[PDB]
Amino acid sequence: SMIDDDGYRPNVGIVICNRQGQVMWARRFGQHSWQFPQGGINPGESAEQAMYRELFEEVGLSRKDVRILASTRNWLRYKLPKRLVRWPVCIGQKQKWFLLQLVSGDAEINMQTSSTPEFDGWRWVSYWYPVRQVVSFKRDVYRRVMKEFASVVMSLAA
Ligand SMILES: O=c1ccn([C@@H]2O[C@H](COP(=O)(O)OP(=O)(O)OP(=O)(O)O)[C@@H](O)[C@H]2O)c(=O)[nH]1
Ligand SMILES: O=c1ccn([C@@H]2O[C@H](COP(=O)(O)OP(=O)(O)OP(=O)(O)O)[C@@H](O)[C@H]2O)c(=O)[nH]1
Repeated sequence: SMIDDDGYRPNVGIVICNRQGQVMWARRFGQHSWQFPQGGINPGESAEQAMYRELFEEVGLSRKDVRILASTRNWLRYKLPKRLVRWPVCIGQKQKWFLLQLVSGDAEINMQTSSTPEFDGWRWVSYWYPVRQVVSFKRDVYRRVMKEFASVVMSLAA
């Protein structure tokens, strides 16, 4: 996307859950690190629109395959490690996060459709597992996101 005047790129992140207290966890393409889906917001896109485009392009899913259960209100920001900034200069991302319930079958997910996929593939993990597993500079964002979505996902699991 296009960087704001503080140097942050607008982005959306997706927490997809099932009814078993689990969330969809995906391996970064060609790496050993894992994360939730996230993608940039293009000019002329709302955050919800950008979320559905990421959902289709990197997870293979339709609006019809999910239901939106929650979203974060205002931006959550993280800064890139200084060594990973590339010289507007982008120093990090500002993110809007969505909680989706998967209602179609697991087999509807297709993460291989892009010529350079965001992900190799995915698995179900326990709800809080992402917070300690994501790369360290995203941990503060992930903690706040999972703390905000926790009550909804746990209700589904009861
Ligand atoms: O299916 C898997 C499981 C784990 N991994 C990779 O293995 C790494 C370690 O995997 P884990 O952190 O899940 O388990 P652990 O037994 O090593 O540690 P504890 O939490 O139980 O103390 C993870 O951080 C991930 O990079 C995979 O790539 N795929
Ligand atoms: O687990 C991780 C995640 C990210 N990184 C490193 O941090 C950099 C920024 O990682 P980001 O997740 O902020 O963005 P991205 O480059 O993967 O792509 P977009 O969401 O912007 O479309 C990545 O390019 C990678 O080098 C890691 O080393 N490990």
